[PDB]
Amino acid sequence: KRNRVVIFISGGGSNMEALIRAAQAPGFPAEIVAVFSDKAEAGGLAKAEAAGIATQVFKRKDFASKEAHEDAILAALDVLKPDIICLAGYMRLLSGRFIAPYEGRILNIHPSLLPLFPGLHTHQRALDAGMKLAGCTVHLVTEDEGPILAQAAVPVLDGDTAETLAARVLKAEHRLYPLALQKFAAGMVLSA
Amino acid sequence: KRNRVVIFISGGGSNMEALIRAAQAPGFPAEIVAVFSDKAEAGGLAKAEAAGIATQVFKRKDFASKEAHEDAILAALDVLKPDIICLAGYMRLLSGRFIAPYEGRILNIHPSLLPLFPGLHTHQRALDAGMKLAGCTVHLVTEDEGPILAQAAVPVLDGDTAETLAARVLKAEHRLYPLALQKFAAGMVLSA
Ligand SMILES: [Cl-]
Ligand SMILES: [Cl-]
Repeated sequence: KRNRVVIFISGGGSNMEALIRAAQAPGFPAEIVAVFSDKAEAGGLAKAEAAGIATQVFKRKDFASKEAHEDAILAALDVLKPDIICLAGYMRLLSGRFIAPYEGRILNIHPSLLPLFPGLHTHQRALDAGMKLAGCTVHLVTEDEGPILAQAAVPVLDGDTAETLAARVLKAEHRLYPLALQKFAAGMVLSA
Repeated sequence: KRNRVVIFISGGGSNMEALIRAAQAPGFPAEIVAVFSDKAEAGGLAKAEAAGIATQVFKRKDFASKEAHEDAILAALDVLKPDIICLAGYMRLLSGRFIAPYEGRILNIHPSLLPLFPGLHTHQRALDAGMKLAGCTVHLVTEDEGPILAQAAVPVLDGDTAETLAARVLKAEHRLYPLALQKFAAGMVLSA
């Protein structure tokens, strides 16, 4: 029996779609049972629907408080019985209270080499620090910053912008998230 | 005409020896003209001598002040006419005054992914932060921390110690320093 995964998104769902694609393979140890979003306009939803994955939207504005919003989400999760929850560009902070029932089972991808640049603008920040490598991190989300599960590095090239660098790191995220999920559920880069 | 390089060491000279080895190749754009040490017991000296490189020791204890020590070193450098100075485990801080005549021409290797862990115990620190990649950085030394020139990353494996990790990063340093010197003088790693 494969691990049941629910992916959360708020935007275009690039990493969500990478997870859905990797999970189609024979013997992959997880299946994607739903994609949840806090935004109806999130481009990832249409992508999930086209690949035949159930989708659910819970808008914050539709509840009287953040707790009522997390409560609706938890009740909805419970009917799906996920084993693993993957955040893939979800833009809301999870309370400790939300995390508790899924302690140790919530993963997140972040486009820096944590603990560097744990907040926003990670690619510009790498360029501003003059770094020659950058990358991404999958970690557990904890009751900021649970245990790192996996990391990937790519070169920063002469002449990169935040946009060119982000696009390269994103190829790496597409490969890293499935690998971390595979490891969870079941040489060197030189830049000069 | 090749770039003339003087390497500084205080210890066994592993990276010094990597630079000396890379420079033997036809068409390599640098030659190693001397190795300087602040310690007569530095194991790198014997290695330099066996490869036919002139060596010089200036002990701090033999001068009345740090300035007189840097003064002797600068005068000695001047007779060798280096174009590039490489620090390879040299354990003394260079004053701005020492750096000025070689501004932009002094390189250093550090066994972390700067700006992470810029001081000591870099491998233990990476393990304590739970990182899955670690590596090394060649940077310019400035009148801590000049512009990064090159970086390399290697995986941190399940079960690494500071010692196993240091040894892996050291293979990467051996490859990184020559590459940075080559660039100066003239895809991705996933870990889960
Ligand atoms: Cl950015
Ligand atoms: Cl260490």
